[PDB]
Order: sequence, then structure tokens, then C-alpha cells
Amino acid sequence: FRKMAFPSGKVEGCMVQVTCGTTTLNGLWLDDVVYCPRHVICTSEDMLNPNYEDLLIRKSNHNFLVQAGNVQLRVIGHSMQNCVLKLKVDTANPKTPKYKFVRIQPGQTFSVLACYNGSPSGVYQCAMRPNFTIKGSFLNGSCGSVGFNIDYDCVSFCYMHHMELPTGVHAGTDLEGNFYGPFVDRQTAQAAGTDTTITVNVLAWLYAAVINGDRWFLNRFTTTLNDFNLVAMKYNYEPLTQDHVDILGPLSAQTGIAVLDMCASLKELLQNGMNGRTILGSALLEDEFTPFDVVRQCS
Amino acid sequence: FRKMAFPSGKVEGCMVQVTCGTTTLNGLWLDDVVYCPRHVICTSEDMLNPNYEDLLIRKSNHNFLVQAGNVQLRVIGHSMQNCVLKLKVDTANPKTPKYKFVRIQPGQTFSVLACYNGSPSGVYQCAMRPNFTIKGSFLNGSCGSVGFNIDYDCVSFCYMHHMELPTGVHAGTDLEGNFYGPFVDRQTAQAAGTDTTITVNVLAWLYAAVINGDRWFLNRFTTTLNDFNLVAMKYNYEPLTQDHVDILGPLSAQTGIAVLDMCASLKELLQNGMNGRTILGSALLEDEFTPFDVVRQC
Ligand SMILES: *[C@@](O)(CO)[C@H](C[C@@H]1CCNC1=O)NC(=O)[C@H](CC(C)C)NC(=O)c1cc2c(OC)cccc2[nH]1
Ligand SMILES: *[C@@](O)(CO)[C@H](C[C@@H]1CCNC1=O)NC(=O)[C@H](CC(C)C)NC(=O)c1cc2c(OC)cccc2[nH]1
Repeated sequence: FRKMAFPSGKVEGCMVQVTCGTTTLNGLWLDDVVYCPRHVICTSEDMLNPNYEDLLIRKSNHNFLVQAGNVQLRVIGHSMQNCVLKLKVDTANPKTPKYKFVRIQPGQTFSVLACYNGSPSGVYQCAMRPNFTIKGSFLNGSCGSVGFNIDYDCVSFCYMHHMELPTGVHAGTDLEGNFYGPFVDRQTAQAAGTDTTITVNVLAWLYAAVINGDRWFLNRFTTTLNDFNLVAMKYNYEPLTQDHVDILGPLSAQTGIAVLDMCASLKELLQNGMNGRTILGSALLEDEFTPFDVVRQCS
Repeated sequence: FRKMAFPSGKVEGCMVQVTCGTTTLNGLWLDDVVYCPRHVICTSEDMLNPNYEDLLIRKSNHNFLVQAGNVQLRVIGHSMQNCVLKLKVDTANPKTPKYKFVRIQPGQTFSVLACYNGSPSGVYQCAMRPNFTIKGSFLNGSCGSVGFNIDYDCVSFCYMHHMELPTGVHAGTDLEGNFYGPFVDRQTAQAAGTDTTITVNVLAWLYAAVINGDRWFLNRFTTTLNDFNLVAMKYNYEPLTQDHVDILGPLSAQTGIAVLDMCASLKELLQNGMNGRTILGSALLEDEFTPFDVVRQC
């Protein structure tokens, strides 16, 4: 049981390079539109406090160098959707897959294809933290990198990368250009809200450990759902809903461990610690596997 | 600092399924050859104690169903090399990347593209353990999934999946069909040697910690490589080879910390513990980041 990402081939066939002036970053080429972060039009001076509509109107179609591999594509139009720039090109991407743009909720996961200069560099899995950051690996020039999920050769794009907070976590937008969280595409040091742990995900991961023969954390006790949430919120865990309980059903039936039994086990682990032991190799309670993630991988 | 796979699409373009009777696994289609585990020719009952040479004499080119998607590729030749079947087909794969077959060393990492019925399913990073197993995630129908590294648009194929040991780790061959480790493609309970900590990767991790300013563990002493190997074995840590010292070179140069000085720092960590302190936030020493992986992320 490892953190598994979706195969990235369908998304690699879409990453291009977008250059405006001195600024370079990645774009996503679907059909005859190239999507990228709008701050590619900014100078270093602009980025301190940019007026984007104002800065964009002074731009021409020919200010934008879009390169797909070696081939350069000609921009025949440009418009802005929130923090995302849409560049119209005169050529449709033949590798465009069946796609959709979604906005994911906190706690859900996606694969991140990290690109630099329009070249895919690596893929890994991430979750939308409850404070709307993501704990990624992104260096300089990774803006435009997108996150996504795949459902029967339909790619749901849910994230485009824009910034690293001073704490080392990352922030970005959906493909409509709306940031996840209270962040703004300005060159300013920005803090996030207090992060919390994704509870339904930690439980899904405990189930995965049992399905794989780890049971040392289990116990005899049970807890009411409200009493578990009292302890949970004390340790900065998100509360557990009845929906979350049903989402976990399969894993409960698969293992024969009732959700509320699994909540007693997790409750003790938060009160007692792990005593130096490990679960599925981790010394920490892991919260970036969703129940579906676990289900898909174990069956 | 996280586990990060290579992009998988260059390998996706080469996954097909190979079927004999009712045994289906995955195969690897490069030019006009398809590579897959030879036990595809076995019925489940022959797998218990197969005679691959006897079994192969009775199969013919028309016993092999190779499908790219729902599309059949006609098999026009077949040979067996070690534990892999090599099926010559009548179409060169137009998505064939530039590629090589390489046999990796324990400690090295690669990406795995888990496949089922010739359809990619997921991708993740593995390290070859010193006991020649890997801690993968494979289900039924995963055999023939491959592991690979990419350097400068060149895919180096290094692993092909054959089995799950009772302990739940996995084992397989290089792309010439030679098992990593003392395992055999028989349907049988097999046991790997005791695992050990991958020292070269632990040292890579300490370099990573220094690059990011976490360097409390740097000590004032040095060591010889023979002495470090001897003590490390006493803590269940792999000895270092000359090649291990060399692939540590760029990280040694970037930090100014000589390799044998960093060994003495690790030796002190081994004999005195971490004293509740952490390194890169963690209390455990991480051993599945090669020096390449550390640089690749900096
Ligand atoms: C994109 O590459 C931008 O073209 C870049 C990616 C980050 C660079 C280092 N690692 C990355 O993930 N993004 C940025 O530089 C963004 C640009 C904004 C959205 C206009 N800015 C930041 O990530 C940023 C700014 C500041 C800051 O200011 C002052 C202070 C502290 C942190 C910080 N991060
Ligand atoms: C391939 O899918 C098979 O073509 C399959 C993959 C494993 C199934 C579960 N997870 C996997 O990684 N491989 C096998 O089933 C192989 C087939 C051999 C090479 C003929 N066998 C095993 O992995 C196997 C057999 C036995 C066993 O026997 C008895 C006892 C214990 C473990 C075990 N593993």
C-alpha cells in the first residue's frame, strides 16, 4: 500500500511552455485554448501589486510565446478568467483527452504533474488540506503545473499551481482561476489558517493497515460519534460526519471492524501516542488517502 | 520532500495484455517485440511445478493473444529468455520511446506503473531492498507491470513484476528475465533474506537535511570506510561500495561535507540515538531516497 498517483500520459500530452517578456511558466493546452496563470504577464516590478485587467489590456497576442515541444503555436486571442489566462491558439491539440474542470473539496486527493518549461518532470499524489493549501513538491518555474483525477479516460482538472507559502506548503486555483483558500496572486508572504487533520482519511488509512495485516492499534472499546468528535476537535482533527461514516462502510464490511470501533482505536492513538511504533511504515497518522483511494488500491 | 514518480506516459504507450487460454497478464511492447512473464503459458495447475521448456514446446505462435486495447497484434515469433517470454509481433509500436534494459542495484529507486489487462492503473516510486524485494502495491493480474527510470527522454526499463511473497513484499526480474534475488517463478511460498537499511540512501537523506539547514547532527570526527562498514553491519545497515561513495559525490560537493565525515556523523547517530530530536521533521532515518532523488528535488 503506497501513495498511488494516476498515470500522467493523458496530461503530459497537454503541457506547453508560455513566455511573456522575462517570465516563463507552464500552460495546459486543451483543444485550441492554452490555460496558464495570469501573472506570466507581470514583470518582477508588477508582481508586488498588479492591476491585472490594466496590465492585460496593454498586451498583444504577439507578446505571448507558446511552445509545444519545439513547435511554437500562434496566439490568435487572449482573455482572462480570474487568475487564469486563456490564450487562443490557431491549432487544436490532437492529444486533448475527454476532460472536465472541477473544484475539489478539502480532504479530497488528486495527482500532481510537476512540469518545468512545459516538460513533465514528475507525478505524485496530494490532498486538498482543510486550510486549502497542499503539501507539494514544486520548485521555481512550476507554475502552470496542474492537479487532476481520472475516471474512465475522462480527466478532471482540479488544480493549477501558483505559489509556495513561506512555510513550504503550496496554494493555487481551480481551472476556473479561483484560488483555493484566502490567497492572492501577489508577490507577498502569505499565511494560511490553522491546518487540521482530515479525520475520515486517517480512518480510511487505519483500515488499509488492517487489510494489510497491521492490527496493533486496534482495541476493545467503542465510542459514540459525538464523543469521538469531542476528542477529535481537541487534537485539531476535523469532525466526522454521518456521511463520512457511510463512506467508510465498505472498508468496515471488508474488515468486519465497525466505524465507531475504528474511532475508538484512533481516539486512543491520539490520547496515548504511537509509543514509537509505526503503522504501514509511517511514524505519523497519515491523512492523504481517501476511502476511495484505499478501496481502489486494495481491490 | 516526498516520493515522486517519473511521468508515466512514455511507458503507458507500451502496455499490452498477453493471454494464453485464460491466463492474462501484462506485456511490454517495444518495436515489434512484446515482453511478458513466461508463466502466461501456464494453466494454474502447471504453475505449481512448471517445466517451462516442456510447456513451451507445445505452444505455437497462434496460441498467443496479444491485445493493444481491444486490438489484436498477430504473434509471428516467440522465444523464452530466462523468465520472460519474447513475442515477435507484426507491427512496430509507433509509441516506442528511446529505451534501454538495465539491471539495477539494491537501494536504487524506480517508478512502477501498475497495470491490469494492459490498462495503466497507477504509478508510484519503489526502492529495490537489499534483500531484492520491493514494497510495491500489486493486485491479481498485475504480473508484467514494469518499473523504469527516465533520463533525458530515455526510458531505462529495470523491473518486471512476477510475484508477491507471503510477507506481502514483491519480487520480479530485469527485462532479460533474470530474477532479482533468489526467487523462482513457481507457485510456491518463498522467503526473502533479512532486510537491511540502505546506507547510501540514508546518507543522501542527511545531505538533504544539511542542504535545508538541518545540520545539528554534523560532528567533529571522521572515519575510514572499512571501519564504518564494520560498525554499520552491527546495526543492520548495508556496507558501502565505492560506487556508493561516488554517487554521493555531487551532494558531498554541494554541501562541502566529505562523504567519510558524513559517515562518522551517521555512525554517531547509530550508536547514540537521535535523543528525541528530528531530522527534516522526522524521528526515523529515511532510506528510500537515492542521491539522484535528492538532487532531482533540489
Ligand atoms: C511560479 O513559478 C510562478 O511563476 C512560482 C512558483 C514558486 C516558486 C518557488 N516554488 C514555487 O512553488 N510562483 C511564485 O513565485 C508566486 C507568484 C505569485 C502568485 C504572483 N509567489 C510565491 O510563491 C511567493 C511570494 C512570496 C513572498 O512574497 C514577498 C513571500 C514569501 C513567500 C512567497 N511565495
Ligand atoms: C501475477 O499477476 C501473476 O501472473 C501475480 C501477481 C501477484 C498476485 C498478488 N499480488 C501479486 O503481486 N503473480 C502470481 O500469482 C505468482 C505466479 C507465479 C510466478 C507462477 N505467484 C505468486 O506471487 C505466489 C505464489 C505463492 C504461494 O504459492 C503456494 C504461496 C505464497 C505466496 C505466493 N505468491
